[PDB]
Amino acid sequence: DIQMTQSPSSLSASVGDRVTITCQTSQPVNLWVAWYQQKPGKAPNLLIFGASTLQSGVPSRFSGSGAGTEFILTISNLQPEDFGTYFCQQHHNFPWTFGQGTKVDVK
Amino acid sequence: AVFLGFLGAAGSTMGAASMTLTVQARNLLSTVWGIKQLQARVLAVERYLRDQQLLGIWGCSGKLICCTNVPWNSSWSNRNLSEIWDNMTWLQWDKEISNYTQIIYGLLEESQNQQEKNEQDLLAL
Amino acid sequence: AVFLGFLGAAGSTMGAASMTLTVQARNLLSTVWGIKQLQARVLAVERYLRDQQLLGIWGCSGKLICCTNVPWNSSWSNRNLSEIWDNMTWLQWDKEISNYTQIIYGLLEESQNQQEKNEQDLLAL
Amino acid sequence: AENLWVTVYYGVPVWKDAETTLFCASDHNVWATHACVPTDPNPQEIHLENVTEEFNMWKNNMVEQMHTDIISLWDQSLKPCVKLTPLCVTLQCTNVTNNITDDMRGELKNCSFNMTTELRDKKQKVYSLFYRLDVVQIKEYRLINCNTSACTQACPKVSFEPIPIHYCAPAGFAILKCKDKKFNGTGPCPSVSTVQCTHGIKPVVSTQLLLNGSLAEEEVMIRSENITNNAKNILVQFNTPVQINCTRPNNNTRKSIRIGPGQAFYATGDIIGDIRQAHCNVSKATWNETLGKVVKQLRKHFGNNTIIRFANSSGGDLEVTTHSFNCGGEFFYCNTSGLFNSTWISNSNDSITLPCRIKQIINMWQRIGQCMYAPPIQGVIRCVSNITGLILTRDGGSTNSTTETFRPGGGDMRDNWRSELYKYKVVKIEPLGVAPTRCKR
Amino acid sequence: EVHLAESGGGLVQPGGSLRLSCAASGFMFSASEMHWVRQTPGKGLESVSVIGGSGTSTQYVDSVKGRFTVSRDNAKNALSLQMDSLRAEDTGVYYCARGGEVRSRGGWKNRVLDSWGQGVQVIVSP
Ligand SMILES: *[C@@H]1O[C@H](CO)[C@@H](O[C@@H]2O[C@H](CO)[C@@H](O[C@@H]3O[C@H](CO)[C@@H](O)[C@H](O[C@H]4O[C@H](CO)[C@@H](O)[C@H](O)[C@@H]4O[C@H]4O[C@H](CO)[C@@H](O)[C@H](O)[C@@H]4O)[C@@H]3O)[C@H](O)[C@H]2NC(C)=O)[C@H](O)[C@H]1NC(C)=O
Ligand SMILES: *[C@@H]1O[C@H](CO)[C@@H](O[C@@H]2O[C@H](CO)[C@@H](O[C@@H]3O[C@H](CO)[C@@H](O)[C@H](O)[C@@H]3O)[C@H](O)[C@H]2NC(C)=O)[C@H](O)[C@H]1NC(C)=O
Ligand SMILES: *[C@@H]1O[C@H](CO)[C@@H](O[C@@H]2O[C@H](CO)[C@@H](O)[C@H](O)[C@H]2NC(C)=O)[C@H](O)[C@H]1NC(C)=O
Ligand SMILES: *[C@@H]1O[C@H](CO)[C@@H](O[C@@H]2O[C@H](CO)[C@@H](O)[C@H](O)[C@H]2NC(C)=O)[C@H](O)[C@H]1NC(C)=O
Ligand SMILES: *[C@@H]1O[C@H](CO)[C@@H](O[C@@H]2O[C@H](CO)[C@@H](O)[C@H](O)[C@H]2NC(C)=O)[C@H](O)[C@H]1NC(C)=O
Ligand SMILES: *[C@@H]1O[C@H](CO)[C@@H](O[C@@H]2O[C@H](CO)[C@@H](O)[C@H](O)[C@H]2NC(C)=O)[C@H](O)[C@H]1NC(C)=O
Ligand SMILES: *[C@@H]1O[C@H](CO)[C@@H](O[C@@H]2O[C@H](CO)[C@@H](O)[C@H](O)[C@H]2NC(C)=O)[C@H](O)[C@H]1NC(C)=O
Ligand SMILES: *[C@@H]1O[C@H](CO)[C@@H](O[C@@H]2O[C@H](CO)[C@@H](O)[C@H](O)[C@H]2NC(C)=O)[C@H](O)[C@H]1NC(C)=O
Ligand SMILES: *[C@@H]1O[C@H](CO)[C@@H](O[C@@H]2O[C@H](CO)[C@@H](O)[C@H](O)[C@H]2NC(C)=O)[C@H](O)[C@H]1NC(C)=O
Ligand SMILES: *[C@@H]1O[C@H](CO)[C@@H](O[C@@H]2O[C@H](CO)[C@@H](O)[C@H](O)[C@H]2NC(C)=O)[C@H](O)[C@H]1NC(C)=O
Ligand SMILES: *[C@@H]1O[C@H](CO)[C@@H](O)[C@H](O)[C@H]1NC(C)=O
Ligand SMILES: *[C@@H]1O[C@H](CO)[C@@H](O)[C@H](O)[C@H]1NC(C)=O
Ligand SMILES: *[C@@H]1O[C@H](CO)[C@@H](O)[C@H](O)[C@H]1NC(C)=O
Ligand SMILES: *[C@@H]1O[C@H](CO)[C@@H](O)[C@H](O)[C@H]1NC(C)=O
Ligand SMILES: *[C@@H]1O[C@H](CO)[C@@H](O)[C@H](O)[C@H]1NC(C)=O
Repeated sequence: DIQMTQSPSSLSASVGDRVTITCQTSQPVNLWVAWYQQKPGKAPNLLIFGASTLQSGVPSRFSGSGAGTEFILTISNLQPEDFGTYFCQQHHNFPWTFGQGTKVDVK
Repeated sequence: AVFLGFLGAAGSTMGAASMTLTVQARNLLSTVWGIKQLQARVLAVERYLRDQQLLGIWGCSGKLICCTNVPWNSSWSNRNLSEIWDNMTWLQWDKEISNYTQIIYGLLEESQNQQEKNEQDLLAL
Repeated sequence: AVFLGFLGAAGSTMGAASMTLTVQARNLLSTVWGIKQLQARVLAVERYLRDQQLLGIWGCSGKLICCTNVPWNSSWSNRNLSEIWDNMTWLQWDKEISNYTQIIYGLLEESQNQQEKNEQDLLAL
Repeated sequence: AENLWVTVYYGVPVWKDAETTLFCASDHNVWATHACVPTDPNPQEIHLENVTEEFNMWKNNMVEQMHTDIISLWDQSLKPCVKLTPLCVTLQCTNVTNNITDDMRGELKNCSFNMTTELRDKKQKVYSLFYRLDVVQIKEYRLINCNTSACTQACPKVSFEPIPIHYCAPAGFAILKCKDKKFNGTGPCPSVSTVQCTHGIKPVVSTQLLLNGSLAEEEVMIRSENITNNAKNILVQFNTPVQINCTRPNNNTRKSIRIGPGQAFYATGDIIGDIRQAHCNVSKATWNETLGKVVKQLRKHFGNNTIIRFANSSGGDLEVTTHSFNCGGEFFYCNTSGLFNSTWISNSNDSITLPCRIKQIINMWQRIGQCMYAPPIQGVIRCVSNITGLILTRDGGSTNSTTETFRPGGGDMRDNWRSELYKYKVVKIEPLGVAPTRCKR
Repeated sequence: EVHLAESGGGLVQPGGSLRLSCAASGFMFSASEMHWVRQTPGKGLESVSVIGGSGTSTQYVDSVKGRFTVSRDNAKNALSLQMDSLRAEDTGVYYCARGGEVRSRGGWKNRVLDSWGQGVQVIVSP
């Protein structure tokens, strides 16, 4: 199974800060990586698919990039509603392995 | 980043890459060092004129997306449009069909003159 | 032998020679010795551009056999099509009518603009 | 059923490998920027998303083009300068014994000789100071180059300071740059971009050490065409630079002698004060840390339990045997023996001092029959530089012994250019293309 | 609007069995792949199982292989997960999600977990 690694494990940021989360795969998965967000007591919500494509309705502040075995999620303007647990998932081959989760909370 | 621009559509599919032909089209034209620069400049004009002549001879002068009359032979390629225009890149298609280039050029050249002759004949009446 | 090719149709009649204009059309474009080669290439490019501009001004851009609106004056030539298109060569005709070249060019040039103006007026409505 | 027909598309994004002639882009010097185009203040680069390219630093034509252009510029710069043809005369030389140390005994010779003047009738007796490496015994000495060729004196106004140069491709071509870190110069690069021109590259000339170069962004990198074969050099790129301070402390004095109508030869009149050897200083702890990183990286390719030895150079010409460079117009050759001297086994403020020898008759490139005379510089000289890479060569390498010894390399200057253009390639576009479509004309 | 509702969770002893149901509406159920995902307390997400549109293709992770069975009813637009020999590690929140086909900016088509359910709690304790 393809193993997914996230970094940083946790982070504290204030409103308006720029947040960067890195995700790594042991094997190439082309660019089939998706970034999801989870709030406490709520199911995951997709933000990014294809490693650079923004889901419809999501604010433009969220962006994704990368290549090879390294992908990056960037939140340019952190807002009160964006705090939570972010996950990176690979959907190139079964099983679709998730990351360990990056928890962004209020400083 | 400047992801979109000039050759930014190289990694995209043929259907998506066909929407931005103009950005590639524009840039095709533009003491010892001066000699080298002049020699380099002399070749670009020749290449551009060769491409323009080749386009014009087939009857697609002044057109970026021009279809023609010659039918497609199944021997050259068997893949259908379903897995070509949205499941393949231009580089892959060119690599696959780089062997069979000249025959279609000759067919287009011989087909254009027949249309010209027919148009003259119809206008004669 | 390679009897047919490029100028192979020089000795044939005008009707037969008009079928192979493309072979002539293609070839018009393509330390001390390098200077001479560069000069020759520059002159060839200039000649090709001059020919293309002259063709374009008359409205026959991107065409090998393009008829026009200027009528033929009987004073310039009296022979009919019966003894021309199958009883004469292009070299003989060019030799015969080398004198009366520029007037037809001017007539074509002044005729094209009137057609363009009329088309603009029609599209104005 | 398919009923497909041929369609022509102009402007298709397809490229192929090709070779062409690049031109200048730059912001009195040997590297003439007068004929070089100005550089755009805001260069544009376009990242190509989801594009993978093939790269091979050992087959780059840009290196050959740069070498040819540099040689041509060097040849052009020396054309309008005085030719020292009359200098080939019988010199009468003696040892200088005025305030010298033990190590600088016999290094300088005080030589007197006759010479021409502005008038072809008269002659003048003059004297000067020469280096032992420049005079060969025929008490009567002669210049080393007299029996090979007569070369020109470098004009004093031009400066040898390197200036950054950007290489730009012509219209219809493109330059692809690999932005993927940890890329070892050969293989598939998945992160690619298109750049109008190459970043600024200083044409620094040096041997055994890369000076004022570019630093790796991740860690120490090792590159080689065929690491198994010993005949191919190894290029090591550092992560952090090492400061090296070189200095010539002698107080030189310059005097002009008129050898003809509008022709002057510059000579070293006398030395003021004490005379001491020029030398360079390198930090010890930083060098030890850099060598630790280098051996750690080398263990990856040459086993985890092998012994890694650094030793002296084998031999050959002075240019290849010693660390040769130029500072402030003076050509230094330093003895890098204390640096590459150690052994490594798998498991404060002192500085290493390298003595150096100055030379005036120079053959910069590997050519015979064209030397160059460097006029003396007035006053003491000092400079500081960054060491950011090495050129290493493996000795032997047979399976009999498990000990690996590496020695300094150099000589060929193409390696200096290859260390900067390893992440660049040139391609030509093929806009025209043919496809199937459902139209009908 | 896509709607997914889970049910059938609760408390079970180790070694027991439990069936989780997921009712779907607002889209073509037969033409969409279905995913069962689990979130253990204090850990990240994990894809328990997947079933295809036709219901003939089913896949599971190694941790649940041979114990968890996924089935679908296209006529009722329903999804079912039967769990047997449940262990303490199986405790958590189970979500049913749809694998929707999306188009990237480059023109390539893949499937992502576009829509998820609210989730259902399953507690495997003595
Ligand atoms: C790596 O990079 C570093 C830094 O970029 C380089 O170190 C620099 O080297 C330059 C050149 O040696 C040096 O600039 C000189 O500084 C001297 C002291 O300030 C200046 O006196 C000198 O000016 C003279 O030379 C110029 C031509 O280079 C002339 O235009 C100028 O008029 C001066 O010449 C007069 O004076 C001389 C001596 O009296 C006389 O003979 C002449 O006729 C004329 O009257 C330069 O400006 C920098 O100071 C160095 N930087 C540092 C930090 O030390 C290093 O060299 C690079 N490495 C390599 C291998 O190139
Ligand atoms: C980035 O580019 C690469 C290739 O340039 C894209 O990979 C391609 O992904 C498609 C998925 O739609 C693959 O299609 C597959 O074709 C095979 C043919 O046998 C078929 O069996 C599969 O079911 C599937 O349809 C395609 O093969 C693959 N390309 C290669 C060379 O393997 C990638 O999708 C691009 N990135 C993104 C985010 O789209
Ligand atoms: C090099 O030799 C010359 C000539 O012998 C020296 O110049 C002489 O210096 C002495 C004393 O300094 C004077 O008395 C002479 O008149 C000088 N000769 C001439 C021709 O000017 C010069 O000093 C020597 N230089 C060194 C460094 O030893
Ligand atoms: C400069 O030229 C003079 C004159 O030729 C040299 O002095 C002569 O030297 C030769 C050989 O030693 C003698 O045979 C002559 O008798 C000398 N003539 C005079 C007038 O002295 C002088 O040696 C030359 N200078 C040098 C440095 O060699
Ligand atoms: C790298 O160098 C080695 C050593 O020369 C190459 O392997 C040799 O190849 C020659 C080719 O004829 C053989 O004769 C030798 O017996 C080989 N020696 C060993 C030790 O393998 C190797 O091929 C080179 N690498 C590449 C990619 O060509
Ligand atoms: C290189 O290091 C040597 C010492 O290893 C330095 O020598 C000293 O230089 C200073 C200059 O201010 C003198 O005051 C000392 O008396 C010198 N000591 C000795 C033992 O030589 C030398 O200056 C250094 N050079 C550079 C360019 O850093
Ligand atoms: C090379 O020269 C630089 C200065 O040009 C030296 O930098 C000095 O380092 C000492 C530490 O020994 C500091 O106390 C000084 O403040 C530094 N000077 C400056 C201007 O920053 C450097 O140490 C020298 N390198 C070696 C190996 O001696
Ligand atoms: C590297 O070190 C070795 C020895 O440590 C040097 O070999 C010496 O070379 C000189 C000049 O030829 C001889 O006079 C000595 O006898 C040699 N010593 C020994 C022990 O053989 C070698 O020259 C050094 N490298 C360089 C480039 O000088
Ligand atoms: C470079 O420096 C080394 C170290 O000083 C020189 O090696 C010494 O050479 C002398 C000869 O002049 C011998 O007497 C010493 O025994 C040598 N020492 C060692 C440790 O080998 C070397 O010769 C120098 N390079 C050159 C070209 O002279
Ligand atoms: C030697 O290396 C240091 C460190 O890389 C250089 O100092 C840097 O210079 C750049 C200028 O482009 C600055 O942007 C960095 O902030 C500097 N870093 C530090 C730590 O000072 C230094 O310029 C180099 N020396 C030479 C002569 O190139
Ligand atoms: C000059 O000194 C060197 C080294 O001491 C010696 O070999 C040479 O013979 C000397 N030449 C003289 C005194 O002419
Ligand atoms: C010039 O002289 C040196 C030493 O006397 C010698 O090594 C060299 O070969 C000579 N040059 C030629 C061209 O013979
Ligand atoms: C390092 O170079 C070798 C040379 O053959 C190549 O095979 C390898 O792919 C390179 N490493 C990377 C990470 O590309
Ligand atoms: C070198 O000598 C000149 C002339 O005496 C003097 O002005 C200068 O200060 C000296 N240089 C040094 C570094 O002492
Ligand atoms: C080389 O290193 C040895 C220690 O291994 C030391 O004894 C010797 O002096 C060094 N040589 C030089 C020239 O520094």
